[PDB]
Amino acid sequence: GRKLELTKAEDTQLTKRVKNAAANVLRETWLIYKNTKLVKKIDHAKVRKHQRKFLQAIHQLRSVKMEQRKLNDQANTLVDLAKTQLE
Amino acid sequence: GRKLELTKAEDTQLTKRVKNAAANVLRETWLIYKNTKLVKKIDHAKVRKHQRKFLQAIHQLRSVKMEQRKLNDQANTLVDLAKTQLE
Amino acid sequence: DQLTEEQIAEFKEAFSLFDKDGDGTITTKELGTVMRSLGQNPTEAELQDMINEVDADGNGTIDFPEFLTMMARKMKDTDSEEEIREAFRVFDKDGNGYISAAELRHVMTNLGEKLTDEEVDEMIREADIDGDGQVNYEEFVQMMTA
Amino acid sequence: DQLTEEQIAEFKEAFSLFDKDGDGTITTKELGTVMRSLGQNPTEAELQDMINEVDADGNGTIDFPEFLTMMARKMKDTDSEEEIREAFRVFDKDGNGYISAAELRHVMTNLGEKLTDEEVDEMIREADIDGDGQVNYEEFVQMMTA
Ligand SMILES: NC(=O)Nc1ccccc1
Ligand SMILES: NC(=O)Nc1ccccc1
Ligand SMILES: [Ca+2]
Ligand SMILES: [Ca+2]
Ligand SMILES: [Ca+2]
Ligand SMILES: [Ca+2]
Repeated sequence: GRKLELTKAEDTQLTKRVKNAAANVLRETWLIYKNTKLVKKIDHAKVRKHQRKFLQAIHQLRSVKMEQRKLNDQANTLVDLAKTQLE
Repeated sequence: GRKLELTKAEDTQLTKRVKNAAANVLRETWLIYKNTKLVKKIDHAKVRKHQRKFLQAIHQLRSVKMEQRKLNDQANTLVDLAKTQLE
Repeated sequence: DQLTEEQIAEFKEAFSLFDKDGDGTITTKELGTVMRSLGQNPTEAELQDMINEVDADGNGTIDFPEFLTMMARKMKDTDSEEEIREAFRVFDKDGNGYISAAELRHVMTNLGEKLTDEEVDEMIREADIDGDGQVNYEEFVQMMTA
Repeated sequence: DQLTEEQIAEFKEAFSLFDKDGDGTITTKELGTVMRSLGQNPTEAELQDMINEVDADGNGTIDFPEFLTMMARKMKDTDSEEEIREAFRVFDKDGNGYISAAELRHVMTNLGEKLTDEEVDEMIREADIDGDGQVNYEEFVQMMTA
């Protein structure tokens, strides 16, 4: 039987969070790059601003990714439970 | 400056969940092993029972681990924000 | 993604673990009750996401055919040796790969659902391979998952 | 875990991002407001865990010295190249390593906070290295993180 083995691992709400956050990672990556490498004169208030927006977007995508891992393991809990009936 | 770099990664409530769930992983690992390898006559209702308890405990530890990763990234969001003032 | 006959029947039994009122349909409410009985605490949105993922026709609940179809997708399993080792590591106070027979008995008779002192006797007899009163839990877990 | 003088001063500025009422103390309520302004949604228990981790004296709030001490522990950074590449990959519809200049403009002028069509002009000028109207986003991200 299956003994100690378990299901092997690896929405619209999350999907909107991903597209907006990812677009913002692109936005702030670009604006930080521009403001640190393509200017004669670095404006640090500008860099700080886009650094804050960059970290918020990166951490938003991390949050979605973590929630998907969580959802995936919740589903796998249910599949594992169902598989006990295979014994 | 820091440009596009971010903080590098990697409770009592969680701690109790961990010790109880881990003890139960040990418990059901043992009882499944016993009932599948150290018996003359396998009792499948017994194996099914301990398989259900085993998957619940394993998935409880996964849940704690995921929450700790989440907490860690929430803290890292705050540290990242604080580091914008280094610019 | 192809299931045998015996498995289709076994999974009908499985459906009743979820369909708590037996009305032929699993709802978010029933999945909440089940998940909580398994010591998890999904949010309403997470319950809804778990129904919606396999809710083929969008009527808000999962039928047996939606449930069966889905299982076919996820039949692959993998060994749990490393996860089990990590559970033992929780009790490895000194981080040295060992848990004493005394500490193991203490854990098993006090934490979680617990074992009887007689059941612990049997566990330690198997776990303490060298008869030195110490459990190399990496080796023990390898024995049990072999 | 050792901080310079300029950094101690910069982190006093940082403390005010959190201490929203300026009363010298950061509470779970203030961390909730801040985290939500960053588009996250920590639970009450998570907010409490974040205070408690660095709450040296156990009075329930974080002071500047508790805050400063803590930062010293977490000064190490790491490059974000792969995470940034993965953000671009969200828009790689065909999974082929490319996003067209047209699709990039469409994304950047409609999703998130957005860029002006003029700002997008500048971005694409840099991104479309080969002048072929296509962005190899792995290469572009490597350029920006170099
Ligand atoms: N996503 C998912 O696996 N949902 C589920 C699993 C078992 C029963 C009912 C629903
Ligand atoms: N755990 C943690 O990092 N908490 C925190 C961070 C910044 C400000 C206030 C609290
Ligand atoms: Ca029902
Ligand atoms: Ca349905
Ligand atoms: Ca305050
Ligand atoms: Ca304190």
